[PDB]
Amino acid sequence: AIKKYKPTTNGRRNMTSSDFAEITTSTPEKSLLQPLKNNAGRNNNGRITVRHQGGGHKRQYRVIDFKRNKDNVAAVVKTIEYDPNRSANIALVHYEDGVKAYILAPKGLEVGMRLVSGPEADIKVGNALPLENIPVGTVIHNIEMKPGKGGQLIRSAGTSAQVLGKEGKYVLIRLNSGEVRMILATCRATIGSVGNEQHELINIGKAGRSRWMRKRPTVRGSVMNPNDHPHGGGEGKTPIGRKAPVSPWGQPAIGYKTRNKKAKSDKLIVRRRTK
Amino acid sequence: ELLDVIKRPVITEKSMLAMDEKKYTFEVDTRANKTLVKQAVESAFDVKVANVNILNVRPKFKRMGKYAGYTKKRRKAIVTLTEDSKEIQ
Amino acid sequence: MKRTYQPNKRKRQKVHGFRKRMSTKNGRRVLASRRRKGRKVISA
RNA sequence: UUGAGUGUUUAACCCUCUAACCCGCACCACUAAUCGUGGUGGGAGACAGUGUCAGAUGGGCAGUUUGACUGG
RNA sequence: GUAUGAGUAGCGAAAGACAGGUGAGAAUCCUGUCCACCGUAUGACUAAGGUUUCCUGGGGAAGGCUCGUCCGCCCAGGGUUAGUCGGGACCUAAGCCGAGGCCGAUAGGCGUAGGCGAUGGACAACAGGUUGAUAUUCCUGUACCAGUUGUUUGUUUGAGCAAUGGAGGGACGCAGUAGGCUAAGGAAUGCAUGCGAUUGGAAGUGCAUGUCCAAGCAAUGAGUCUUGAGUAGAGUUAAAUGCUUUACUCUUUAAGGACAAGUUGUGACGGGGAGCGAAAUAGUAGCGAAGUUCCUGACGUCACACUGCCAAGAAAAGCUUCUAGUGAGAAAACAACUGCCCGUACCGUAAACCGACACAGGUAGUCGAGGAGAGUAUCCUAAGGUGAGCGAGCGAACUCUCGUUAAGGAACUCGGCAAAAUGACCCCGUAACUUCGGGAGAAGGGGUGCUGACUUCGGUCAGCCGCAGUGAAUAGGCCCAAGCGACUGUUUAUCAAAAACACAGGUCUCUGCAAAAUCGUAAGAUGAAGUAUAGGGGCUGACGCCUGCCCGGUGCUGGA
Repeated sequence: AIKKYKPTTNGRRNMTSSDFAEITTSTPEKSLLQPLKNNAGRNNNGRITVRHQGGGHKRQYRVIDFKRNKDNVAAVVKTIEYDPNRSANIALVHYEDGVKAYILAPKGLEVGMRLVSGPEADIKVGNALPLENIPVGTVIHNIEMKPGKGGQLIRSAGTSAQVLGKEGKYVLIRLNSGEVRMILATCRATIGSVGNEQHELINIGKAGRSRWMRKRPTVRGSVMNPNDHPHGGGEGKTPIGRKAPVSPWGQPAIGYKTRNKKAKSDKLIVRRRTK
Repeated sequence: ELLDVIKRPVITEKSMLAMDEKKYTFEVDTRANKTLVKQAVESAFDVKVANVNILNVRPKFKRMGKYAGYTKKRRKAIVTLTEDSKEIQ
Repeated sequence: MKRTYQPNKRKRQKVHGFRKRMSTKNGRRVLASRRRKGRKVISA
């Protein structure tokens, strides 16, 4: 649930947080962590290519199985854990050979289930199958877009897609955001929707907590000088003395579309709905 | 090369006191070992050696006649004996 | 009241020394222009 | 660069194929390797990318111009 | 090159005085005595940095804001000692370099294998003595680590050794209290000496001084952490008796296993120790008493051990196992031998570093005592350091820094600017308003020293003295109203700290992943080891109530 703080300081008045009640341990598996660095938005060359990033808390990377390739061997669920790198929770899983792995935690996963990962698997939450073998109207997450590469699509906290129909060598899916699309019928996905979903309702509360997450502050274009922004300059507060407010590099900012007009995937997109 | 290694003895007031505990001071070559000096001394006098000690000495700024520059570098080794003696004067 | 020059031995050799001047093509332009003038010290 | 077949209309157009071209897909060898090169599948395909020419748009950026008389 | 201003400004925070030495010459150098200053530092140790400034014997032309017999200055000689400390012959982070490679008018840009690179990991010695100048380096005593020589059975493997392979391990955040030990501190038992010449004191209750010790080895140990076994199977690229794991069965205050500050012996018939003190130039050589009890007690160490939280907290080698394995026969006794290169002086809250200066500035880390105190605050002091590189007189105007002031009390000035006033602890009390937390130390008042008695305990009663009892130093003035910005934060190094910027929250829009966006000719990158509850761009700016009318014009989107 969402936890509400009492207003004991001015920096506390309207903050909320997670209860962390689906999490069952706080000590990760040692053989599945690697280091990370916090690039802070800088390049190959040492230059800022993305503004407003840098300098929070240190993190170790957990390796996830986005492929789901170990078939005809059940895996038991041992823990539901905290990941610093994503917004979903994560599950430690014991295969019977004794391989260990991490997995994205779907909605309603209990410690103790036994998941299966092939074409003859059942339709239960957690199970992963090729899209050919999934009926019409099942809620789905963690979708491959190329055979054998790993799920890419429905991965963040509380998201889901749905199966609409089949044809020759393609399956129709309605994704999160409402776009309709085609995906190869030999790709995989796992049954369920992603888990921790109150995540959306958290109120950060003060300027220090979003500094703990690795975000640096943002200055508005219109309190700059005319050599920094197209919006800078003028005596006093000023309006947008232009048509169409723009980015620091020109490029209009309300309603102007920026995807590639000769995209090699415009064959597969039915019914653009939201971007 | 065992005969270019030892250069000469040091004869100062701090080194006369060492000759009374069976210790001898020599300016040795730069690029010489503790072990190489030990071999050379055992070869050139027929003694038995316990324990060479070794130091480096920095050059000194000097200034004679509106022309200044440094003296040489130096290497000083102090050789201790078990029981025998060398007579230098 | 902290002034600009704060001495350090490693930095002076790593930014201005002989090997740093030898590793670029413009460092060797510097070394040749100093040898052509008669400098007694061509590289820090 | 760039190939092949059918059909629909007055040449153009909608298509289908697979061998070029592409792959920030998988497995294999050089091999200590998430680079690279070869090999086999899969995907995509005469499209895309790249060269020469042409029409738009373009203070994002550049070089300049913005007269004289005059009880100042 | 030389004048004028002119023998004028200044001589860079601070306590000295006298006696005697030396000498051509002394306020300024030496020796003494008393006085004064710092003491969470102006004391002790060290990493940078400097680079001979360090010690001894001479000197006085220049440097030293005066002087100089003196010196961090000048001349001559001399000083730095390591198997164990810090670095290399060990490991890796960021970043850097990169055989082949990929890109590109040239020059060149990037990057794979593999390397370099500590500010981190790993890693065997202590206590005392000694010089004019070095000491975990020399010496004394007693150790430890890695090797070498000698004297004390089928390389199949049941001897031994064993991987560039399989595994285990190393291996990690912030806050908060509690416990245990030791360092450090205080007051009285033991010592040793000696009795006041200004009124008084031979002392169970009187003055001054002192009141202990290592590494290693052996014994144990305040305590802390962790369940353990059996069978049937997966697996671990070949093999494993090693490791991971699924299912079942017994087991749980238990048993087993692991780690542990310290303490007591030995080391030690040794060392140090108040003082005593020579044969000569020596407080010198040398000779030495005593080692107690009680109170207080560390964020030092056990130890990031335990608890709680969210923002979720390096890598690699040494190390330890298991086999695969070219593969006579090496285990452990004693003895005696071997063990390389670089640094090591001295300054280091400073006259030796950064500031052109012997400059009122700046400089990482450890140690940092007593009384009264919560304290590293405050005042006075201990161990230690210092009297600060121009002086002697006088005691005018004026300028600066300080102390006091009759009567009045903001009449001053742009403005109570600047001063004065409040200030500690204990007790009583305390409004409107409010987001229910606050407002609040609201406001306003009272107590405080010393002796005796009782003290249930914490205090209360009786008495005494002064103008005054937190008798010094240190420590909120408050109240009633209105504008701006919710708030903590940030800003014009060097005339502007704010009503400006940011902010949590709102809303519009772009983006289906080789994402949009940005660096770049490209290769390659960030975004992101992310995937629409995600990432970019514009405006507004907690929270409460709300956010009207217009699509003609201009942009944007869709059309045909």
